[PDB]
Amino acid sequence: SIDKNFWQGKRVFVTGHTGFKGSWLSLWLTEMGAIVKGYALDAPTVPSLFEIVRLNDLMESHIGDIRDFEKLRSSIAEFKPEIVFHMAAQPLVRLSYEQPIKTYSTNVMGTVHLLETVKQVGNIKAVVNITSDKCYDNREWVWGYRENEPMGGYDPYSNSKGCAELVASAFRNSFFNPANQHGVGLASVRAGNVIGGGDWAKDRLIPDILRSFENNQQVIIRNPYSIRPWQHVLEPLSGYIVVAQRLYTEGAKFSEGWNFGPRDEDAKTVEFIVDKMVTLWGDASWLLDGENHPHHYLKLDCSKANMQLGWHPRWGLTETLSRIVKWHKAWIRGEDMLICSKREISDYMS
Amino acid sequence: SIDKNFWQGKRVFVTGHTGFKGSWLSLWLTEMGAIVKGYALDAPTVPSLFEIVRLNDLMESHIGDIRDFEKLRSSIAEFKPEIVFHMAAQPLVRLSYEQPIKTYSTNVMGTVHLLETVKQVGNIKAVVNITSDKCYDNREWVWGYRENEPMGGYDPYSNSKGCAELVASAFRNSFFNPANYEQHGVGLASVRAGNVIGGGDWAKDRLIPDILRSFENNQQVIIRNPYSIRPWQHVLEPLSGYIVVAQRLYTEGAKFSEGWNFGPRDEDAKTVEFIVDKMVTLWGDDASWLLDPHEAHYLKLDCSKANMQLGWHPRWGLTETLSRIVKWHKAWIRGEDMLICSKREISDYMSA
Amino acid sequence: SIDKNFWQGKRVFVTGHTGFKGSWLSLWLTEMGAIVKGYALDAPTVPSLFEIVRLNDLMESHIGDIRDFEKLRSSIAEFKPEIVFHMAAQPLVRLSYEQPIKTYSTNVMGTVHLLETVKQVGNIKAVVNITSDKCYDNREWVWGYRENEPMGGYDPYSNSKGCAELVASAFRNSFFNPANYEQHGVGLASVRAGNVIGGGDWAKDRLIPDILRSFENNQQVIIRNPYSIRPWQHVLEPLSGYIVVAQRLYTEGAKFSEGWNFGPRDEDAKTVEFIVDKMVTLWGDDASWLLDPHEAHYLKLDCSKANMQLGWHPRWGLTETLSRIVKWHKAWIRGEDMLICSKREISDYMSA
Amino acid sequence: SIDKNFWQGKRVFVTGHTGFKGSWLSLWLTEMGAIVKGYALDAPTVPSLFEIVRLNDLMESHIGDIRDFEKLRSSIAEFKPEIVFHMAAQPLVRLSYEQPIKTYSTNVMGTVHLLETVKQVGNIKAVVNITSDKCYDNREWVWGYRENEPMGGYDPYSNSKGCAELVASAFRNSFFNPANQHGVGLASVRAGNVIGGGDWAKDRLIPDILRSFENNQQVIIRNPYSIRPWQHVLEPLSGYIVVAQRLYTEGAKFSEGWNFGPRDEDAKTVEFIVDKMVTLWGDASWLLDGENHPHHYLKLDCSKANMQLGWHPRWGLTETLSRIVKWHKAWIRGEDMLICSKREISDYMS
Ligand SMILES: Nc1ncnc2c1ncn2[C@@H]1O[C@H](COP(=O)(O)OP(=O)(O)OC[C@H]2O[C@@H](O)[C@H](O)[C@@H]2O)[C@@H](O)[C@H]1O
Ligand SMILES: Nc1ncnc2c1ncn2[C@@H]1O[C@H](COP(=O)(O)OP(=O)(O)OC[C@H]2O[C@@H](O)[C@H](O)[C@@H]2O)[C@@H](O)[C@H]1O
Ligand SMILES: Nc1ncnc2c1ncn2[C@@H]1O[C@H](COP(=O)(O)OP(=O)(O)OC[C@H]2O[C@@H](O)[C@H](O)[C@@H]2O)[C@@H](O)[C@H]1O
Ligand SMILES: Nc1ncnc2c1ncn2[C@@H]1O[C@H](COP(=O)(O)OP(=O)(O)OC[C@H]2O[C@@H](O)[C@H](O)[C@@H]2O)[C@@H](O)[C@H]1O
Ligand SMILES: Nc1ccn([C@@H]2O[C@H](COP(=O)(O)OP(=O)(O)O[C@H]3OC[C@@H](O)[C@H](O)[C@H]3O)[C@@H](O)[C@H]2O)c(=O)n1
Ligand SMILES: Nc1ccn([C@@H]2O[C@H](COP(=O)(O)OP(=O)(O)O[C@H]3OC[C@@H](O)[C@H](O)[C@H]3O)[C@@H](O)[C@H]2O)c(=O)n1
Repeated sequence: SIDKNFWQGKRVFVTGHTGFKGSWLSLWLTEMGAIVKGYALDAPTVPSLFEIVRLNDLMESHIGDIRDFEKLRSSIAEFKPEIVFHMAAQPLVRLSYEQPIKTYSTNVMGTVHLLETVKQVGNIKAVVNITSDKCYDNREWVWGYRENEPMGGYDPYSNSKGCAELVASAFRNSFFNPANQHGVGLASVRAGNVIGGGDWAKDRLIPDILRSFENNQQVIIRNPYSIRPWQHVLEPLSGYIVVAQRLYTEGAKFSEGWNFGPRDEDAKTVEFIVDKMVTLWGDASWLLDGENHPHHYLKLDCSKANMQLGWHPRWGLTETLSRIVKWHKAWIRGEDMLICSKREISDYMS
Repeated sequence: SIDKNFWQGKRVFVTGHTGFKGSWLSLWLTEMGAIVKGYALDAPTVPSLFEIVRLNDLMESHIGDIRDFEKLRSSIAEFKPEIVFHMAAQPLVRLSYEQPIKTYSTNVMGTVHLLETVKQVGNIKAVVNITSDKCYDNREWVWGYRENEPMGGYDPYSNSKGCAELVASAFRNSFFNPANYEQHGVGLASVRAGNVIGGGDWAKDRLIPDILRSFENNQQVIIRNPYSIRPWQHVLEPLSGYIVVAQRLYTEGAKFSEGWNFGPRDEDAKTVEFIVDKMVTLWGDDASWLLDPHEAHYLKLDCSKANMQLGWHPRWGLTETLSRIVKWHKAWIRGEDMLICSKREISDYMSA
Repeated sequence: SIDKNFWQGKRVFVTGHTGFKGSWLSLWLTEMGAIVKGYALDAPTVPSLFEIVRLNDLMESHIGDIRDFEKLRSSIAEFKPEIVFHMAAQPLVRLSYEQPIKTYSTNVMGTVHLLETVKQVGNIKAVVNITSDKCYDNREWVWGYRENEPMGGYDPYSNSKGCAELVASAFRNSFFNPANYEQHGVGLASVRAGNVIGGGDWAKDRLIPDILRSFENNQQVIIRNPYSIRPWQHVLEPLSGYIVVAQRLYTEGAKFSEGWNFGPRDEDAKTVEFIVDKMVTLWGDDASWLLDPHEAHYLKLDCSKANMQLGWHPRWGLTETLSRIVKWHKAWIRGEDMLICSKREISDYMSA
Repeated sequence: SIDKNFWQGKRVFVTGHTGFKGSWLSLWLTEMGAIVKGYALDAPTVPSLFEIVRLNDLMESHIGDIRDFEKLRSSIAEFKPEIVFHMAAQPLVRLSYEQPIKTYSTNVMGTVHLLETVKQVGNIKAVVNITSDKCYDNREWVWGYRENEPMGGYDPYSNSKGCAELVASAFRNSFFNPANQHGVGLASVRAGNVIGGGDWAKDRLIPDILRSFENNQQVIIRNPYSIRPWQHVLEPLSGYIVVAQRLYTEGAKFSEGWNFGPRDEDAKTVEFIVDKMVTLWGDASWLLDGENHPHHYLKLDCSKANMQLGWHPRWGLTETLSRIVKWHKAWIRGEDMLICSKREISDYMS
């Protein structure tokens, strides 16, 4: 499914390469022989996987704002990629509330900017627009969303993603009609609850837990019974890649929306998770706070990807966790993270 | 019904007051005793109703860009309105195809700005967000859309309205939540009108203006899609709907803080051809038309919610409406007093 | 439009011809020159229009049960009709609650029988399956249902129609497939009408009959649900729709072999109260009403498909309709010649 | 999830007990201590699991037609069950075409008959109405149906099931409103592609294959690439039981529709299946015919059951198959099938 030779030598432009996912993706792709260029603001964190693995060496990197159409246009045109991965985004919900303007301009205008650039420039066979599992109108039900369902979003962040999804659709219809020449294939990819090593995001369950353990402090669990479709970073990333390959060779036929996610079977509680974590950590412990600990959850239906891309996730919760834990320790102990990160990909690739 | 007394003295801020809808609204509103402050770019066209009726002299007209947050916020801040009508937009289809970015920035970020501005300023009781009949994902089918259907849009303009709809519901949810109404005091409604036609519209590529211009200049009008259908309606119709909701939001914010369609009666949802044929007839004196980028074929709106829930109904019929547009255009032509004609239409409507 | 010439000489088999709808249909049909054979149980009520207009003497009326397959099949077989209207049913709500089994057997198996009979007999060109406006899952909302919405039904009657709808589409799919049209030659449509009201209906618990009976006997009519809404329409309205489709199915079976709603214009979908108030007025002479098992509150039908696709539109308004029912009832009362009055209404409608 | 003690001593009335599923269910339930009564026509086949395991000994059995309301009413009233499983049905699609009247009267009128009886009689806490995965309006898509989707069915059999589903709904609304006393809890259960030992149905993939092998003849595979949500007979049956328990103790809250099915992950091709079969058989072989062998499939979304009943399937395709094969051999060799059948349940129960 993931063809190395395919990647070998491809001029790939990725927006938002300095962040978590962008860095894992850029790595992989370079690991594979692709000629990458990144366009983003400086690493969103400290530490930052981007830096930790010294990616500016392995790839061309442009620091810039998605909101500068011209600069953005320029940067791409100079490059002439053939493949584009769009991931620059203001990703926090929390923030989304304080900074709605920022969220929207970044998330919606940036998307518009990007597709319009791709449009004006020309010579792009494949664009993979990264949105979110939150783009969907939230019915607060037990069911996993299908790609044909309505967009929305309750908070600014989620809502911004539903808009980005509308944008990609209109761009596709207006400018890259599959039904017709331009040679541009455009897919919007949806996924969430992404976990792995290199995630220095603040107020994130995994990161937290790890910081906690690392600093020997015990963890306060706010809601033990909460369930999420937790998935290793590489899982969705593989979907994106494959999708990119398909868009490339097959075009139009895959120019559409696509959900990436774990098996329902693989859904664990926060409590379960922290427990495993603990065990996994060794050294590690946690506590239940005084808030309300309530007993449905947002999920995606992956039938279309399984079925039409033959895509399937590879690691089970436990494995992923351990791999997460192991990668953290390595880091902490001063191991070469580029290498370990590399093996991580390698392993997933088997 | 519209309440002239409710309007008296009200501080009303209207974005996009320089346009077709804006001008008619501002005129209506000032005529009712309201204190209106507009914020838009210079008149979209020439001629322009704004200019034609000298509205600038009957209101506080401020020239500015919706994309300039800071400037927008200030404008609002200094006036402290109690009511707001957000109508500024790049409202054209074919153009949106040519200028995608300006369309989205204007329509989308402009809405965000306006709503963020409303949030920061405070003491605003009612917010009426004007979107479009094009916000709905178009299934190209025989049925009028319901408020509960999915947002979308094929072209950048349609799609930008779809996004504007999403934006308002997220602001509503996160910041003007009916739950915490007492905490914010904000009523916010998204209003979706049909295809407004009336005397005083110079917009490019629109049907009636197109028609009026050709007729005027003893030329035949060029028809691109004779069998398309739109929810045709006198410009004053949805305006009445907008006004009514503002009234209701003023006192029962929580309750009417949602989406509303304002369109004609189903029988008024005719084809392009029908209109042009009628218009030819209405004009007379040689009038003729002639047959010639993705546009929707069918577009209808189901208005049972406003009918039942707001108890709002349309006043004029398509034919009556066409007749009135003609009369208006000609009067203008003969150099009649348009402010006076325009005032007359509002009054007649109020009587209808 | 209805085609009197198309009708002439046609062998038409009508199940449930003894009823209200049936009688009006049979009358219409024979009046057009058609050769009608009915198959139903004895008149549903007394009085009965069937009896009142002596239809039995103007057609081949056969008394039989839809649940008796063999008997039904035979009846059809011996007549070899070219057209079929399936209207036999236990059509009442409250009753269905009391008699669930008879309701389902009649409505469901009766449809199966009829369709299986049509299959075995052959040479039938058009089949018009009358279901009900109650076939749709009722979401209790402001919107008229579209042909493409889900079937359901809360009570046994509603639900039996939902099942009757499913049955016809499965027969269509499996046995009268548009694909193999040339192989079977069968056109089959499911028609969903509104709430028919007209002179000549004695059905139990129905509104207008209820009203007419009380008025008649200088008593007040007892109203159970004043604010409910139904798609009120003169009985001749949907009939026209049924007739029109049969015409079309006759020659373009494949093409019109689907579901169709036949209802009034949206403005005619008023409440119970409105009707009774109007009726009081129409009747006069002391007329009054008085306020008093699960029934739907709101029920409307979206008819854009028939409007656009069959080009069918309703002729009379609710008020006109109410007026005509009154006139009819009274004439009857004074001992006027009902066949003649009834013939007159059909003619007037044909003129409308 | 399946409580033995619960079952112990329950007066349970099952319609369609002589057939495949009815016999497995009746067994289990008796295995568990329930006092069962069956109401059905004579065994639909030869051999017949019903006979093979000598069920008339283990349970009360009434031979009768579902279409005789009175008799049916009588039979239940005499019994006073507290739990009712409704499974009498004309189950063949093939037949459904030749015998539409039969199918409908049986499938729809029988259902009406049954619910009305339950109604008139009284004293039934739980009714489990067995429909089919085919009750749904078939959208010919990749997605698994949700319980809230529209009913229909293309052929008479499928369509008959969509009607039965409408019937149960109306009965529930009209007569057993959850929202209100009567103490009747009514669930409609949907499932299909049910496989296992004891299935003597003609023109059924598994049965066939087994007959074939058994008679040393080689098998002709019409469509190798076809995919179905194949599941061991006991899988759905467990759902039914549990559902029954819930309806019983909790009532109304579970008075609704429910889908039972396998994990998507567990979807195999006919070819795959026959291969495994072969291997599994030993002795065994097959051939591809001359028809068209084409490359979406009807499936159900089981989120509601997983989530709200905590229900999950237990055996994987392979296992099920083997168990199928093993049970067949046992039979053939003259082993006591009641016993083996018994162990089958026992095993599933672990
Ligand atoms: N205005 C901007 N211009 C350019 N790049 C930007 C801008 N704002 C943010 N970015 C870049 O976007 C990335 C954000 O990365 P993270 O905070 O690590 O978030 P990540 O988990 O990578 O999220 C990427 C985005 O796509 C979805 O996968 C995800 O949910 C999120 O919304 C970084 O490359 C960051 O510099
Ligand atoms: N960036 C901008 N900043 C401020 N005002 C703007 C901007 N872009 C457009 N406007 C203002 O928007 C108005 C547009 O008016 P018209 O072109 O006449 O369009 P109209 O038919 O009045 O549309 C009014 C409103 O109703 C909706 O149907 C339509 O989308 C628009 O939102 C004018 O006052 C114009 O200056
Ligand atoms: N088992 C039966 N066998 C044969 N005919 C039957 C049977 N049950 C009822 N009928 C016939 O059905 C007809 C019912 O007529 P009405 O009670 O007057 O009802 P009407 O208002 O005419 O309904 C006609 C049709 O339109 C639908 O709205 C309604 O459900 C029915 O299908 C009568 O001719 C009656 O004898
Ligand atoms: N008219 C009838 N009256 C009574 N019982 C009947 C009647 N017709 C069929 N049955 C009984 O129904 C059962 C049919 O069993 P099978 O042919 O083995 O089919 P099975 O796989 O058990 O299917 C049961 C039914 O429910 C669903 O699970 C399934 O898809 C099928 O429609 C037997 O008990 C049979 O005697
Ligand atoms: N010469 C011409 C002109 C027009 N036409 C056809 O008439 C119809 C109406 O088009 P317009 O008047 O431009 O209105 P729009 O419906 O695009 O959007 C309008 O109504 C909805 C609002 O939201 C939007 O802002 C406003 O521009 C279309 O099918 C168009 O192709 C034709 O066939 N020949
Ligand atoms: N005294 C009375 C009588 C009636 N009503 C109300 O008037 C409405 C109309 O009821 P009915 O005339 O009985 O018509 P139905 O709509 O039940 O079905 C009818 O129309 C649809 C057809 O399919 C069906 O066969 C036919 O019976 C209901 O809300 C009823 O409760 C009231 O408030 N007081």
